[PDB]
Amino acid sequence: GPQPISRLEQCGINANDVKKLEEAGFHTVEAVAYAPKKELINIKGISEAKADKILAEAAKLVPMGFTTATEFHQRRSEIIQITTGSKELDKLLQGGIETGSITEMFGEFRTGKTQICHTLAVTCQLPIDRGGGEGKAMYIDTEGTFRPERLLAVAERYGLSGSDVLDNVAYARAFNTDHQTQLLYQASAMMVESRYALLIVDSATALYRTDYSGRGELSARQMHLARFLRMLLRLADEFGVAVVITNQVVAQVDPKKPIGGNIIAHASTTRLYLRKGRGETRICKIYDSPCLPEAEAMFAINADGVGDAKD
Amino acid sequence: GPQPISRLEQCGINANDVKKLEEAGFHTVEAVAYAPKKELINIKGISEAKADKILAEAAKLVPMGFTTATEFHQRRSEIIQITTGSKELDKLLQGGIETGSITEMFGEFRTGKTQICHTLAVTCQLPIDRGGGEGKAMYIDTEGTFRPERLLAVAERYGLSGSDVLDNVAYARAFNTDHQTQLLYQASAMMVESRYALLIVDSATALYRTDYSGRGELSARQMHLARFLRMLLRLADEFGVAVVITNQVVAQVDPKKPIGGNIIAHASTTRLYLRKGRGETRICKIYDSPCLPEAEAMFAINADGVGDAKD
Amino acid sequence: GPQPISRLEQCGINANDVKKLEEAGFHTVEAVAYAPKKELINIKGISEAKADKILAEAAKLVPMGFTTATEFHQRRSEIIQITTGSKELDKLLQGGIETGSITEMFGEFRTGKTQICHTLAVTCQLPIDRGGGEGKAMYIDTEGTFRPERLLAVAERYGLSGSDVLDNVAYARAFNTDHQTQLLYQASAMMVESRYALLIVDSATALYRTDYSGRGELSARQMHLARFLRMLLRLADEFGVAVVITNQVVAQVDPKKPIGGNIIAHASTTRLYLRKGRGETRICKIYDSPCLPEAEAMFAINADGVGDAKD
Amino acid sequence: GPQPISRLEQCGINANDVKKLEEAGFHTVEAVAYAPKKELINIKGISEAKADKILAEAAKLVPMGFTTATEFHQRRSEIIQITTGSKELDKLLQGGIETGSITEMFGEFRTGKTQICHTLAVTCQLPIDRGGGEGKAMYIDTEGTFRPERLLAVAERYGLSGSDVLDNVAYARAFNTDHQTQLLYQASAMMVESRYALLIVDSATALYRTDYSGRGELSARQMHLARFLRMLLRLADEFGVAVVITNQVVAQVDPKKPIGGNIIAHASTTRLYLRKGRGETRICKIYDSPCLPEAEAMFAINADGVGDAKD
Amino acid sequence: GPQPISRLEQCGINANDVKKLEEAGFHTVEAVAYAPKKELINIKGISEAKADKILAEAAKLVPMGFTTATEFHQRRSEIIQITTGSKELDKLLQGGIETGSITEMFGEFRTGKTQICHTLAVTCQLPIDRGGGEGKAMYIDTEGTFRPERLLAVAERYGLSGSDVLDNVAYARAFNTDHQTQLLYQASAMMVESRYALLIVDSATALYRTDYSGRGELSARQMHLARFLRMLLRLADEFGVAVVITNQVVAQVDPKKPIGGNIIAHASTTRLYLRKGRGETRICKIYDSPCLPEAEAMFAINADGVGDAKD
Amino acid sequence: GPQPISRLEQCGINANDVKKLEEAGFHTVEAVAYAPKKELINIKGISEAKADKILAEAAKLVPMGFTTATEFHQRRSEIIQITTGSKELDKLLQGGIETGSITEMFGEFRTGKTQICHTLAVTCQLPIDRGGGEGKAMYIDTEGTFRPERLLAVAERYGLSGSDVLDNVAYARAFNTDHQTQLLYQASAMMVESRYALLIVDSATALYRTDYSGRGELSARQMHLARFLRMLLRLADEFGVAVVITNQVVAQVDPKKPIGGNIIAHASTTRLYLRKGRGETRICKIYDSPCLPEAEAMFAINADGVGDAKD
DNA sequence: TGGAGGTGCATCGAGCTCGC
DNA sequence: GCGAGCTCGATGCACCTCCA
Ligand SMILES: Nc1ncnc2c1ncn2[C@@H]1O[C@H](COP(=O)(O)OP(=O)(O)OP(=O)(O)O)[C@@H](O)[C@H]1O
Ligand SMILES: Nc1ncnc2c1ncn2[C@@H]1O[C@H](COP(=O)(O)OP(=O)(O)OP(=O)(O)O)[C@@H](O)[C@H]1O
Ligand SMILES: Nc1ncnc2c1ncn2[C@@H]1O[C@H](COP(=O)(O)OP(=O)(O)OP(=O)(O)O)[C@@H](O)[C@H]1O
Ligand SMILES: Nc1ncnc2c1ncn2[C@@H]1O[C@H](COP(=O)(O)OP(=O)(O)OP(=O)(O)O)[C@@H](O)[C@H]1O
Ligand SMILES: [Ca+2]
Ligand SMILES: [Ca+2]
Ligand SMILES: [Ca+2]
Ligand SMILES: [Ca+2]
Ligand SMILES: [Ca+2]
Ligand SMILES: [Ca+2]
Ligand SMILES: [Ca+2]
Ligand SMILES: [Ca+2]
Ligand SMILES: [Ca+2]
Ligand SMILES: [Ca+2]
Ligand SMILES: [Ca+2]
Ligand SMILES: [Ca+2]
Repeated sequence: GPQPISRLEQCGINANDVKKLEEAGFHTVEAVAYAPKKELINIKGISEAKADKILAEAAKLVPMGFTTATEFHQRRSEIIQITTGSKELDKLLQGGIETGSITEMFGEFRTGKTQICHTLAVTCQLPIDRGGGEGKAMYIDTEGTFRPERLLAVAERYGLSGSDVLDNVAYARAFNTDHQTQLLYQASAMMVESRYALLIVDSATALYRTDYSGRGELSARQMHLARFLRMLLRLADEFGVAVVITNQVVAQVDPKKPIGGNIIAHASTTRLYLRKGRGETRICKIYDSPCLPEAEAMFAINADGVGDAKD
Repeated sequence: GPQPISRLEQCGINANDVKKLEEAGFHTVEAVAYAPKKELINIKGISEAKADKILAEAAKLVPMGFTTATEFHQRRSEIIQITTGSKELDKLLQGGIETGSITEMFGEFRTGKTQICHTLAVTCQLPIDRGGGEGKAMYIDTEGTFRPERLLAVAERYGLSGSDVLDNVAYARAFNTDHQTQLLYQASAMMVESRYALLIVDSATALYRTDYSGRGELSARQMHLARFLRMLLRLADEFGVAVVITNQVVAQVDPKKPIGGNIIAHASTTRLYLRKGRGETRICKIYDSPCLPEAEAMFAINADGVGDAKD
Repeated sequence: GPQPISRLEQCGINANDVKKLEEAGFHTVEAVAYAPKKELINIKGISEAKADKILAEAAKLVPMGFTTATEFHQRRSEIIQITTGSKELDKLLQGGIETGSITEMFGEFRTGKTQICHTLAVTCQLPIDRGGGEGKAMYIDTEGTFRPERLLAVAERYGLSGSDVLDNVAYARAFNTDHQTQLLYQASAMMVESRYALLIVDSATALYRTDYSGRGELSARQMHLARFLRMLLRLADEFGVAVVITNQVVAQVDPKKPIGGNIIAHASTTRLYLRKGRGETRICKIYDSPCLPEAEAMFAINADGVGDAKD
Repeated sequence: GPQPISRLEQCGINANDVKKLEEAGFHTVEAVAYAPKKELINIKGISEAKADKILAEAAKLVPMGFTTATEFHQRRSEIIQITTGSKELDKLLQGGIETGSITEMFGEFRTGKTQICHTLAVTCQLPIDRGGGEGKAMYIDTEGTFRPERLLAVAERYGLSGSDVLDNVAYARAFNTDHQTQLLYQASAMMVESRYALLIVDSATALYRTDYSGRGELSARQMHLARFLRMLLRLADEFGVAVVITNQVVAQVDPKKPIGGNIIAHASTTRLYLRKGRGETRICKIYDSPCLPEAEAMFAINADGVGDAKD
Repeated sequence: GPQPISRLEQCGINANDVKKLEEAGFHTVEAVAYAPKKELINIKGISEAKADKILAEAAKLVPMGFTTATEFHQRRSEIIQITTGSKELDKLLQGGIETGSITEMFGEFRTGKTQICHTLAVTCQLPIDRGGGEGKAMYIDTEGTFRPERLLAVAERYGLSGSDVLDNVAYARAFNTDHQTQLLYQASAMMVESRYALLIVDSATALYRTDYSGRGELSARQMHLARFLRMLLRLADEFGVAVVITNQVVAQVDPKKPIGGNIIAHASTTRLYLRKGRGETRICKIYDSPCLPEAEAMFAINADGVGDAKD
Repeated sequence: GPQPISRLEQCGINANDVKKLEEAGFHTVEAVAYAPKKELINIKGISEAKADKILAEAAKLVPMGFTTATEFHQRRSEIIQITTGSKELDKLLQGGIETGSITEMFGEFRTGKTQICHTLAVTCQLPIDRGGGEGKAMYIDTEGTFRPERLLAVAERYGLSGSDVLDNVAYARAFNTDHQTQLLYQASAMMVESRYALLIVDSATALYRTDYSGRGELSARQMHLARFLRMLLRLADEFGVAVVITNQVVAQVDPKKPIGGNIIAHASTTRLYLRKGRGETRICKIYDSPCLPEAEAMFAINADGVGDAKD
């Protein structure tokens, strides 16, 4: 997919400058074409004279102009949709989780956010014709609730070898919000060498709830969170992966809305509101989407991952 | 297990700065690697220049990058599971109370929350092959309901010398929520010198119900509680201990949910709902877990701690 | 026992600030050590700068850190247990009413709640070797059912001079729930000058049943009751007295549970359920306790207080 | 006895505010001292600032602190006990009906509840040395069964002038439960101008049996009844009158208990169970009391009120 | 006597609201003054704002406060007592059947309950000086045992024109318990236009014995019966009529008590127990009364109604 | 006479609901007007909303309000009285057996109860001017003692064609008490199509003596019997038939009273006590009646039914 | 530049004779 | 001249701030 940053050295850029770009987090020509002038001036060995030269060269390698809605409609027909393991959720999402966008799943506790992320971490490795993305999975966990035993159960359901499923899931544990963002720079490096199909941040806001406390730190909290969601969108456009983040809820005391404020509400393309039903059954509702009508669907958390209820 | 903070003085940090870290609550290199930039700037003799130097040095001592799910699945096979004294609860928990996570036990009065905490305080000292954790226990009591006589009864059941069992249980009585948190900083110091296997906070929310009263203080209450649960998670990752907190219930008037709100619901990895059965028998239900199916099991409070019912 | 608050003026606190503490209800160094930052900021002439200075000084006078369960087991062997006048209840309670905790006695009418409180008000003045507490008694009555003639009958049974027994029983009549709480601040002042062994609130919930009426006031009712039970626990830790509260019942229409809800159920360390037997005989059952098995015992209300049945 | 509310205008309260208190039912300084903050905020022209000022001023006029059981034992020796006309009932009650408390008389029909209330309405006017209370009587009838002809017969027995006996009995007929409570506010006004010794509510629960019907209204019924019994206790503490209420029975179908539930059982200090004997003779039994042993006594309904049986 | 409800429209109530009251069964100002807030909220076009306005206006038209027993003794001297046709029963009842109260007559079959009700239905039309009530009679029959031929025989005895006696007896046949109560609302309407002196319900409990069968319906039976007896008491206070109800007996198998339970025993002011003597002679006994001693009297059922025995 | 239930479909009721009423036993508008709300809720396809609509519509078709005793005296002059075949019994009953009421005939064996029922079954078919009812007869026999040969003998006495007399007597044999009641629902259906004048239940209590045995089943026995007698009264008001039931006797061992207890004694309007005289002559005595004096009369059982004795 | 759930209450209603 | 036991049903209640 994306073009390696080494193509800039052929097009008239010194390899010493390309090295300076890679240490700033740019491992692809697209990542440079998508960056403003500011993000290149901040690098040490890069001046404004080298910036326009770098951007001009990257601009003719990546198409960054106007195009017809007809052409864009053809490219969106080839977008992959990853099955959620539930036949009912796939009808609600009209195919499954969409790559190249940020999908947010929120709900109270035990609503299935970590279980959907575990099912997706396996179903993203299925062939395209089986509803997968035919790529690896990367799981950034911020709570310590990542259980490879759940992956092995989903892998048994689809007849995949559990040993190979675990080998194609990159796992990282974030311990603060700075580490959570620093993990994304390493994610860009890994998405260049091997093909990934899914990026999970579970949860994307849990650490923001305590690294920044009180209204006095509310602004800096939302600024840092907004930068985090921008690099996620960047990873989605750069590598065409599906970004699935998990969010937490808060009570309205004045009946539960997701945390993160307006930053995460605007940034998330699709938002899924998970609520508990009866027993193991749970209800997902389209809370926000550009193309999906507001509807509900009922799924279940079985011993083999997310699936459909028995009745 | 965890590496002492003194290893930073070898790696290029002034011992005067390490002293300043230890007075802020950092007694391990992991505790520094897991902390953001903010928590280090707040210390007096630490500037931003020393912060990145401190974090960079701690970052190469602790692995804080990506890894395969296969490697993580091997480390989770070595996790210890502490027996609850009941053969039925151990099947429900598929082994017992899991270290490195926060387990919440809630229920109405006399449901056995303090009795399970007393049984765990002894069974955490058993050898690994007997279902224990082979370490000391630390009991933070916020109600005054800690009874060493119950420990001696559990110790007689497992053939341990009651005099040595009491010597391996550190006990503290918290009197307010500020003291409850201040006790955790002393807990980190004690977990460095000797090996602990279990940390009990009974109850973790009782003092929040009255130190903060009314909706006008609801936000500050949940903020303080959220910070408390973060340092608990920190103690679990730093020292690999099992954190077992106890929670209280409230009636729904509109049939009893645990207090603490969404903060403690999201933070708790496993939640056990204890309800009363017949006589001395009581029923535990998996209320939340990443890997455990929602099921019930019946245990009993006998004269020798928590065990199985006679029938 | 407890250290007078005047010891803070020696340790570096201005006597004008100590005066401001005493008008807020703090008459002992322990009462200040046990209080959070919030309760000190609310006092007028106390700022945050004086708060940490006050708390730091009080923290080195009162041990508020960790200790071994062995040391705590020695201190609990010296705890006093006050005889209930009945040889059968003392076996059920394994000694009698325990000091330093809150014991709740509930039941329907005429079940003996006021009679046990009258027997305890005398037996708390016996020497330790006779089953007493060797201290005064304080009786907060909220119904007007305090009868010194019953004290004189219990005093004749134990050979005490009735004139001195009545002189060692402080009596107050509470008329509303605000007065009931305001009476506890005067109780702390009186527990400093002379040694008390027992504090009776009969009944602790009767006035809450009518000062707050309906579900619309249910929250404020339980908040006020919870604050009341916290200052009771404070009086028990500060002065090591036995707190014996009396509770009322309500019918389950859907066969009688105590009122007060989950607030008083969690707060009470020991709960005794009194029910009527035959004639003058009545049955007490351990309804909740950290160390006592659920069992029953039969006592009697004779002409000389609570005692054992004739058969 | 009680101090008029006009004493507050001398102590620093505006007479316009005192007027606002009197229209809320407060005609005595004691009635204000005994009221919580809530009952004063509900009055229109009273804010929280005026509330504490009103309560603080009333608090130094009425002793509302601790006292010795010795002092309380002296005040209870001066309590008046009103003769019931029967020499046998006076031995059972150890003197007669006690002022300052609520006495409940219940039984099936024709058991003598209305006849005892008629005898008491006359004997409460006797001099103290003859067993009376030396005050007027107030009779709140809720059934229409008040017969002044019975008062004239009791008056002839004690040699009192029947014309003056009827002049010292205030009579009111209540038609619903709201009217029954509204009558107590007028009772407080009348107890200030002239001295009363007895307040009769016959029957206190008859109208509750039909103004509130079914389990769906059971809660509101018991709430309203509980408020009624609180204002009765208030009238007993404020004016030191004897409150004698009459209650009805219900069959246990599963052998007759009084109606009203646990509300009236806890609130009543003394409960007398009247049952029919032979002919005109009837049996009273102490059903509940703080100081009276459970015993029985036989009385008779003669042509001159309640008296002793011929044999 | 009673004031028409139209007087409220003069005192500041909209005639549309008065119309809404009349369709709820309120045809008199007294009927509104005697009703609680609840009974007015249940009407459709009546809100709480209109309720207090309606009750306040009705409260100053009807005296509903305290009064002296002397004044009440004068009003009870003017109460009418209706002759029972028997000189012996009138001495037993000290005048006859008393208006403004509920008199219950019970006994086994053929004991004369329907015959006394037929004699009363005529004697209530006699002038006052002849022992009557000088008003019409209303006879609610629930058995079909109403015989105008018996009225004509009683009318011949007192020299009244039988054609006019039958014109002054309103007759209704009730077929179920709902119809029995619905008939009382029409009774209130008829008591406003013309003056009535007597209301007969024969029998008041016969239909309750079969519309509600078994213990499973016992509660609803007694609730419905209690509401019926309340509207009877209301008709007695509103219109000053004599309410004479008839009751049935049941055998004690463990020697015959009246049915209806404690509801009808408490509600009935006077209860007459009729038993069979010799031949046509029968014995009435005062079974319950506020002012009448328990005594017996012998009457007879002759060809001209209830009278005295020949010997 | 009675209006068919089909008139409700014209007045605004769905014919599907009318069908549901007819399967519950309601075949006439009167039967619905006479039923309470409860009896309509028990039907499946009938809700409370349809109940009031059904009852309101039936209420304006049947007059169910008050009326004058004069009007009721005219309707009772048109009541039919069926001759008993004996000139002496007709003078005792002042005309004969009265329609629209329940007449009970009891006595020991061979006293003529079954013979009077056979004579009535024929004389009820005579023209009105001959002392009959001009309608059919329905005979519910519970013993097997129905003999059409006795009807033919009575038919010969009155000159009726025996073949037509037997065609106008509907006969049913009841085998248990449930069947005895189930037969009455079919009786209501048959009374709608053709006009009946008499309903005989011989005997109404014989099967109750053995379907329910012992005191343990006494309550359920009397409940079932009471329901049976209510549907009989319903058939009498609905169709204006004469209900003649037969009862059995029991010895008083402590000289023979009828069985059935107080249920059948109250329910029966008229009770005839038959005793044996000399030879074929027997004596009937008015045992209970609203309008008939207690007197005796002598009749005879001849070869042609019940008649007068020869002397 | 959004953030944070809390808290139980209230009992009622009697019915049904049988067997020399 | 004396001994005999069994029977269940029902429901509705609201209010509470503060945060750099
Ligand atoms: N093997 C299993 N079989 C069935 N159900 C399971 C299994 N493992 C976990 N569950 C259930 O999955 C549910 C959802 O848990 P999950 O980890 O998805 O919660 P969550 O939404 O991430 O919550 P939180 O906010 O606490 O992190 C839990 O209720 C748990 O009982
Ligand atoms: N003058 C009198 N002489 C003797 N006995 C009388 C006299 N007046 C009333 N009694 C008796 O007093 C008894 C008790 O009646 P009372 O009014 O006290 O009943 P009660 O307990 O209030 O009943 P209820 O629940 O029906 O109101 C009755 O049995 C009545 O016969
Ligand atoms: N004209 C009359 N002359 C004499 N006695 C008569 C006359 N009419 C009726 N009686 C008698 O009146 C008595 C009482 O009958 P009544 O109708 O009053 O009974 P009851 O108490 O209502 O009975 P039940 O419970 O059956 O309805 C009967 O015994 C009857 O014989
Ligand atoms: N054809 C007849 N001629 C004369 N007498 C007859 C004739 N048939 C029957 N009897 C007499 O009629 C009398 C009454 O019998 P019946 O059937 O009426 O009794 P019963 O009261 O129903 O008795 P049981 O309680 O036994 O059923 C009997 O004594 C019988 O001898
Ligand atoms: Ca999770
Ligand atoms: Ca506990
Ligand atoms: Ca959780
Ligand atoms: Ca008490
Ligand atoms: Ca407790
Ligand atoms: Ca009475
Ligand atoms: Ca009481
Ligand atoms: Ca009758
Ligand atoms: Ca009565
Ligand atoms: Ca026979
Ligand atoms: Ca027969
Ligand atoms: Ca009858």
